[PDB]
Amino acid sequence: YWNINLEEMMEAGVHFGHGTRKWNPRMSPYISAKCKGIHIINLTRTARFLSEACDLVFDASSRGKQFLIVGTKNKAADSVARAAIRARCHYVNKKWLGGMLTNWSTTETRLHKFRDLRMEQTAGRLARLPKRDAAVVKRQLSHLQTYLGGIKYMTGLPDIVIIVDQQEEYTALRECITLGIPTICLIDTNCNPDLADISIPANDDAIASIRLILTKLVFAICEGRSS
Amino acid sequence: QKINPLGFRLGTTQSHYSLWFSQPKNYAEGLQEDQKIRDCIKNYVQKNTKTSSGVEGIARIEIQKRIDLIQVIIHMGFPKLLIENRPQGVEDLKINVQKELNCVNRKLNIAITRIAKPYGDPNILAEFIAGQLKSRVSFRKAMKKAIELTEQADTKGIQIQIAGRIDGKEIARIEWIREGRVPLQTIRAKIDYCAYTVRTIYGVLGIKIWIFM
Amino acid sequence: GFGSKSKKEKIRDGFEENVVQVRRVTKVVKGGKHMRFRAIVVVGDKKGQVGVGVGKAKEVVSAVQKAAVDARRNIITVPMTKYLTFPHRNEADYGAARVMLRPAAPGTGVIAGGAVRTVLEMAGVENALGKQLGSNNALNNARATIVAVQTMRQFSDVARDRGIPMEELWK
Amino acid sequence: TRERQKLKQLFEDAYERCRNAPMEGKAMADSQAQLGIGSVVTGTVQSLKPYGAFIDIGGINGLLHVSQISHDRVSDIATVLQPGDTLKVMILSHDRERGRVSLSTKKLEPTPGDMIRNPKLVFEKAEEMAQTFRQRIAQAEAMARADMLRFQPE
RNA sequence: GUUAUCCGGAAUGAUUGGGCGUAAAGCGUCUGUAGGUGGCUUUUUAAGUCCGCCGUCAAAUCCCAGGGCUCAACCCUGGACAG
RNA sequence: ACACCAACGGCGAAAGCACUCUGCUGGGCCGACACUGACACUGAGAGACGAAAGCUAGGGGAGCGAAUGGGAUUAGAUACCCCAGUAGUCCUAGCCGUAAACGAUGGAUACUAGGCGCUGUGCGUAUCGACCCGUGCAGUGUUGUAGCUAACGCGUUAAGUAUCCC
RNA sequence: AGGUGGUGCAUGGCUGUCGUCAGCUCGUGCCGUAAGGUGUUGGGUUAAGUCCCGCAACGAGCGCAACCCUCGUGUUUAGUUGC
Repeated sequence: YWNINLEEMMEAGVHFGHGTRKWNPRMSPYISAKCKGIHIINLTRTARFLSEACDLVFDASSRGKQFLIVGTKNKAADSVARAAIRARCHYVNKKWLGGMLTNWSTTETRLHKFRDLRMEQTAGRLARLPKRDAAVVKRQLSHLQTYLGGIKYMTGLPDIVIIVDQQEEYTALRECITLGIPTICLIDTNCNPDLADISIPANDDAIASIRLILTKLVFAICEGRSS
Repeated sequence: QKINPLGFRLGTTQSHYSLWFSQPKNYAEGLQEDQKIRDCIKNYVQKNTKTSSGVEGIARIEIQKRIDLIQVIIHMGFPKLLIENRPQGVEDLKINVQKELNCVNRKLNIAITRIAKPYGDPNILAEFIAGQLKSRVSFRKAMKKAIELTEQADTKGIQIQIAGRIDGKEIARIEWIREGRVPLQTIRAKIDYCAYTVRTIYGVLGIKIWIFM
Repeated sequence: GFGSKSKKEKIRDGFEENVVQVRRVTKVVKGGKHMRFRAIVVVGDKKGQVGVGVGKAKEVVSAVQKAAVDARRNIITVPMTKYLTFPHRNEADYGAARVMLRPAAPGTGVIAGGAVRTVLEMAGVENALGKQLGSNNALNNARATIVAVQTMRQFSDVARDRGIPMEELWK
Repeated sequence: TRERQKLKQLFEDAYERCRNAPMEGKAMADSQAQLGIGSVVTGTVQSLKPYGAFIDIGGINGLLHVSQISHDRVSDIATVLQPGDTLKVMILSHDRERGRVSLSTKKLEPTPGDMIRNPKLVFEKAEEMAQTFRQRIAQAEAMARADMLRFQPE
């Protein structure tokens, strides 16, 4: 069914939008009101597009796939990881590389090296070599730990990618549009509904609104695994 | 320009061939003897297999002198092609090699061994690209053919340089193709190379093959 | 590094390939003046499935097949309703190459300029006639036909779009 | 086969993106304190400046803004103001430059409401959602291992 | 086969079918005569416009269909869209 | 000739226009229906104005300064440098009618995201008064969506979409 | 047969030089219609494209360095023709 009451969003930071002279006017038949230097998002079409969002997420996992979620902002960094360890999904820790989806051959070989270095890190032969080799392995393992630590459990492309709002990850988003991979994401008051093909326009100033829509879709995916 | 690898690595990982230890005037005369042995073996197999069909590919001719007896090892890749089937190939080798060493009538054992994988040995592979390139086949078909022909037979890295006067030209070129690591500077790395000169009809070609193993 | 790429080349019965031009394009450096090969490969089955692709590399054949791998990720399908011809006439420019395509009777082999004719004889259409208005170029020409045959509509989807039930069509 | 599957996926999504768009519907010491981004506690104002109020919040640095403070109808005080006061603040923008947190009262916020069909079914699944939420939140331990045998992706 | 003449290609004189920031090209700017184009509603005549009918645009040519030369070229009989 | 004011500022059709004051006089913008009722746009040929240098006539002539003259640099220097310095520069009355007279973009109307500005007025808020916020228009500028473009870029002041006229 | 006859602008091999200067490219991806760029640019730091951070780039090859010889200090072992 996947409902959310209108009052649960209407109380929290959902209509609590963004700045009133920064609006990108492809929301001009969309945005409801404006108050005190902050936009007011129309919540009817918001919840309907979230109804559609959970229909098209739960249906896509009902076919049986693996989903992906991007996490980069450092305002919603660990909340995605909480929204991805229980939900079985593979996730971006803090920061993104341009090429992790489209140039995935070299990323795949980079996972050969990252898999071998985790195999050496577990095996206890790390203390054999002195501080030089241990320093190099800790540095490259730190950088791959920054990116590839959260997506070790993926081979191939996902079906639906859900991203940190719009700003920091136009890179990952445009790799998704080049690959054709459908994405269902969050929109601010001043961004594009036509980048992805369905997305969920709600402000992400609130951590609890991010925890709201992401927690909603986490139970959508886990009930997708419920089979 | 660049130093050649078999010269550069002689202290370690590459051993000499003419392995006999002597004194100065006797050093010059032993070098006489070595050069005439390599002449008789090379000219021998070139004649008695020029009448035969294919290429032989004799890579190394090691000459050793323990006692007054000379071990001669011949490292070709295709050793069944040589003999006249009882052993008479190596017997007639031993005849014509005995023809030019009998100052002191000391015995010599001509042996013959197999190359482990003949495509991976740059003198033999250089002879192959020499043979096909001496036939009217382009640089690209023959040279890529040598590359995939090599990588099916287990070689880490390879560099092929073919020198001037390719198929029809009056301006010399150099054309080199590399795959994998070929570190020419790393002294431990054990690169074996060959430098064969193809004597064509419209000129002279130069093939220089580096193999990193 | 398994060797010889026998299974991996995918013998290309599904897509037949041809070049349409291989121009040697060159850049100068401090050392001198060195060239690479830009080849334009148009891939496509005769089912109605084509696409261009450029490539450049210092070898000829790696530039051709590299342009092919760029090309076989760039495919449109041809709206070609009738007995292997076109629904209606079309014109669409790209850059400064304008291309007029016009459907033909079935007793007419494809008549166009070399790039347009190359992407149509690979497109499996048999009955067209396309004049080229503008450039002597081959890449923007062919890519202008590709844009000139994306935007082309059948009668069934225009009948579906307008909502009109059906008439005014012989077949 | 993989390419065809990808194409089919894309079609599904574009149709899923075809059905319902139609119809439907001072500061240096504070900077030193911010070694680490984590931990909210009750927002502490430790500087005040028109444009907003700057606010230590359990180890995290926040920014309340005027429009996001309580409206003041009282006789006397500087609007925005806050001096050393300790105020319950909700987590808003979380400013990206220097990694701050923004804080916002947000107002009365009365919004017009449109009636939605199936609320009978729509309350029931909201209840189900609340039950799933109560089952959620898990503080300690890390999944992982499940043992298995690792294999090359190729 | 070469040459000469003409058309094409040539959208390279452009109605179909081009251009004018920088490639050839916007007058130095402005007033205004002739002339060109022109807001909305209602009514009238029909000059333009459209439809019917009628007359004519010779015959030969071109197009269709038959027929004749052993076929074709060519000749002949009938018919007509355009305009 | 008019420093600071001088501003990516205001006005003019363009060229141009800045020390202040006065007189005569053009043009713009905004509001109310106060009036007429398409009187509109463009404009061949035509007419006017048109920086600077130039010329006729008469004044005036401090500075600057083609030509010229001397000194220097230089192989040489008719040139850059320096010292004198005539026409000219200014004004009256004319003639000349050209300039990178440039926004390198003829004019007019209608329509097509925004952000940040400035100038002029208009309404409402706020006070009852200067502010200050939004705005209705007109004009001027800067980034920029769509679209166009060979590209650079232009983008409500289009080089966009269309119509008209030269 | 012989050719130290010609052509080093028909060549191979070899070598010098810029210079032991720190670069030169490639694969995949992205940008541009395209030649091309991006990496290799920027902030530091090195003898070094050496290394670290940010970055539509991610990696890799040759380059640099090390492994090679010699001179440096000490240990173990062997003492003649040497002490």
